[PDB]
Amino acid sequence: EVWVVGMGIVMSLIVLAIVFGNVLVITAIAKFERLQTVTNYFITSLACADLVMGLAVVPFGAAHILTKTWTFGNFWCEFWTSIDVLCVTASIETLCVIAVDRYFAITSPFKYQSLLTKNKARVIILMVWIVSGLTSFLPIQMHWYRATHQEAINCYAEETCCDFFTNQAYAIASSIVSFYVPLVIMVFVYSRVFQEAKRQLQKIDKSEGRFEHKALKTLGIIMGTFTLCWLPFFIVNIVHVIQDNLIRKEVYILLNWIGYVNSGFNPLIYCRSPDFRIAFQEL
Amino acid sequence: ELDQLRQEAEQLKNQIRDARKACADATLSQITNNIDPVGRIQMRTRRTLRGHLAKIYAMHWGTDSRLLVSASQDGKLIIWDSYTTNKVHAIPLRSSWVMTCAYAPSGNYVACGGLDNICSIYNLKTNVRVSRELAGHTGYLSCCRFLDDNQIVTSSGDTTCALWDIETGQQTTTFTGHTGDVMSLSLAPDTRLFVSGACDASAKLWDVREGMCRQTFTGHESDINAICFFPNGNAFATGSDDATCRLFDLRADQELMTYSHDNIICGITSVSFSKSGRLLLAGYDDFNCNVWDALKADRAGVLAGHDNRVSCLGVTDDGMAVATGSWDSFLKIWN
Amino acid sequence: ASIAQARKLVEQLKMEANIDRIKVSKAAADLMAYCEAHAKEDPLLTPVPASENPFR
Amino acid sequence: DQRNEEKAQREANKKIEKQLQKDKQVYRATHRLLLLGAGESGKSTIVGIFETKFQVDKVNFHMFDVGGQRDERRKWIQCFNDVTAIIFVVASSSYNMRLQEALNLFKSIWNNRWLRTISVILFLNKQDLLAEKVLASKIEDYFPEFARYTTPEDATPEPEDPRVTRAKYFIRDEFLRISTASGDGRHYCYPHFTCAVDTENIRRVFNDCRDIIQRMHLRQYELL
Ligand SMILES: Nc1nc2c(ncn2[C@@H]2O[C@H](COP(=O)(O)OP(=O)(O)OP(=O)(O)O)[C@@H](O)[C@H]2O)c(=O)[nH]1
Ligand SMILES: CN[C@@H]1CCc2c(ccc(O)c2O)[C@H]1O
Repeated sequence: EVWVVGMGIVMSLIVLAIVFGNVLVITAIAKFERLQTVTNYFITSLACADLVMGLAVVPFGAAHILTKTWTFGNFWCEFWTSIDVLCVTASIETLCVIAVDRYFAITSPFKYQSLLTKNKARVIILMVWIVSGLTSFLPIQMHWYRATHQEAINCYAEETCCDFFTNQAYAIASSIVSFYVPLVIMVFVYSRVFQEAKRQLQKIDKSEGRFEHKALKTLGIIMGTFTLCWLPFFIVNIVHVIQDNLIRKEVYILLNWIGYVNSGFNPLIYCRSPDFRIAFQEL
Repeated sequence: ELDQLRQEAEQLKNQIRDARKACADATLSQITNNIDPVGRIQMRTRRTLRGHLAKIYAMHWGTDSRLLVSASQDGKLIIWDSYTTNKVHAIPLRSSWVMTCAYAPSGNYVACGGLDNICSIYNLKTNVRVSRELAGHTGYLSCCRFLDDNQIVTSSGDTTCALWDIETGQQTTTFTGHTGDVMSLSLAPDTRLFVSGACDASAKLWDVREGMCRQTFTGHESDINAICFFPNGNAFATGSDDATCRLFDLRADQELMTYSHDNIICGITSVSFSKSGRLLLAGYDDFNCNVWDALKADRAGVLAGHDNRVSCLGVTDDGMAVATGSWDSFLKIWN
Repeated sequence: ASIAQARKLVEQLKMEANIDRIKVSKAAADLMAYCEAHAKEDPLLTPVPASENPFR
Repeated sequence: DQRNEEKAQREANKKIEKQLQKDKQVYRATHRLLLLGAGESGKSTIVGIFETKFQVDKVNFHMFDVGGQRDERRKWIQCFNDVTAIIFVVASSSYNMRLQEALNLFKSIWNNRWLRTISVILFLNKQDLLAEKVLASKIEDYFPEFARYTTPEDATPEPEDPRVTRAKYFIRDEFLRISTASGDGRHYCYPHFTCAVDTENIRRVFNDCRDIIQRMHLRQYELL
């Protein structure tokens, strides 16, 4: 059971950390009335989404891939697929909203307080969540996404297999809604932020010269991990459906699993402020 | 001749110092050692008050241990009700910069003065409305207290203290003699004598009736930021910027105890006694509050939980609860 | 001028020097006697019954 | 009966809360700045406490004066730790008549514990009359050698003898030498050349304050 022995800790290790990196963040946010701010509500929503994803879909997927047999009902399997899609598509628009908020804060400093209020944050969060849900429950509870070929029909007929088989149109709508659209906005936002930071540094250098790695590192640690984690999945998802007999199931599930670990790096990336670390040290 | 006067001054000052030293029979610590210690005291927050926009500067309890007033940097007075933790009044101000609060013994008037050289008085029972305003100081006010329902005593930054009259609005007795700024004052229960601590490391005791200084104390080494008066009426404890609280004595005319810990080098901003006179509660700049012991100089509890520094303190008339005012725009009621 | 201010202080110190002083032992004894006598009605020092506290 | 009395007590809390909520936005919108300077520096002409209000491009500024009194030891500074920016007004006209006191005051303000985070904006008022003093008493006669000082080429001479420009540059660098050491990157100093002839100096104040806020926000998110 050498393969079996290994995956068991590794699947096991990922589940504990993801809940651990979620429950600690949420309890640190809730316990202290200082950490709370408009710029913390989005982080709270992202932490909640990561927590529910890591507490719902990871163990079920690990059990399905290890046992090689789905012992639950077809309806529960469809629910598992829908909740996985919901969490995946809700753990990206939150990052996009965070980027937009940072862009407004940096580029327009005077009107930042008036533009954003505690009432508008709830509206934005609800809008993001409902947009994510309209492509997770509405098209999955009904049969709009079903394939046509014989293998898919046979698998849906049987009550022992759960393999994601989908029509060509759904693949390009869900991928566009979830990944491609929330990428260009973030790229433009970070380009403008970097331009502003460079302008400020050039301004100060001329004024106080005689008497940057930091920005590059800060932008890299934010962009590189995200693009490395979520780029290959959202290109294989479209190339495997545009044409067949190109991508095997093993690489597909491997990329799907490698995309899941991104939700655990958010606590170590978006909570590096000293005020955030003070709560961690206290607890 | 100035030189002659200075030599005469040394001769007198030296005479006094020797006279004061001759009466030091035994230190108060020496006699008080067989008293059973109080022990560790732990107090938990009961109520939390919110609604201010900026930091809180001062507060003053009511005469019935029910209502309390407080002024914030934004320039608003809020009269709370700790039993039902709800606001009652919200008084706008002409000037945003304020530093003082007061409450009448009859619970009818509230006064507050700030950076401007103006002291204002409001009438709570009648809508809120300015009744009288007092002017004549050339420096910022620092502390005001109602001696009665018809006269107020205040201390400004002009190294002076005055006892105003409400009906006429003019000074009736002016106290002089200090060198640096005056920072705080307190009134004795009989409303006969009051003390004040200046910035020249000197605390003086005045007389309300006659209007002249009586005694001087010079035990500290830096500025004095707070002062409190013992319930008995024969003692008073101060607070300086060198993390030291000293308990003087009016009859003996010298200090008796000094409280200091080697692990703190911060300042002190608020000092108050309890009803029994056994516990001395003080506030620091280390984001928390401390509890001392008057007769043993032994710490018996640490009060923490404030996001910013503590700049206010108060104890109810019946000794039921203690409240702290901080810069985090939050009030707490401890018990 | 400054001489006048010195006279004003020169007179003041002398007045604050002709007072009667009591031994520290008697003052300390009175202080501790008062503190011990009124140590049975302080809610802060002695925890009162739970039903008595209005805040509870 | 008791229920009736309490219910009204509920009504009073609600009305006040509605007003505090209404006033919170007004409080948060405004930006405040302190004006400080030595005597005879022209602060009064430029403007006890005199609070002045003005609007520039839908931005609210509340300029709170400090007042005038001989106070070597200042204790009201703790009350001004939330100020967005501190205006400093100093005059170079007093160099032979004295700036050194103003420089000492600036050094004392910069190193204050309660003012570690707040930046300082400096105005070189009375610069118009400096030309007459410099050209037909000289700075080089003083212990700091004006003659030995090498005029930097970075400064652009506005439309023009070199002596007055060199004197202005040296006096300007005198304050920056003090300021740059203790800044540590948390707060900076903004030099500027001003005079009563300048019809609008607000544009300069606006550009300085916006840059201050932008730099503070950039430093908050670990980008600078
Ligand atoms: N020659 C000249 N005089 C000026 C200029 N700007 C202001 N002054 C004058 O300089 C003098 C000093 O400034 P004031 O406005 O009097 O300042 P102040 O009275 O010391 O101000 P406070 O410190 O608030 O008391 C005034 O008489 C101004 O009119 C200028 O550009 N040129
Ligand atoms: C089982 N995991 C699924 C598989 C494919 C897929 C996901 C998420 C969003 C999509 O638009 C998809 O097409 C993944 O969460």
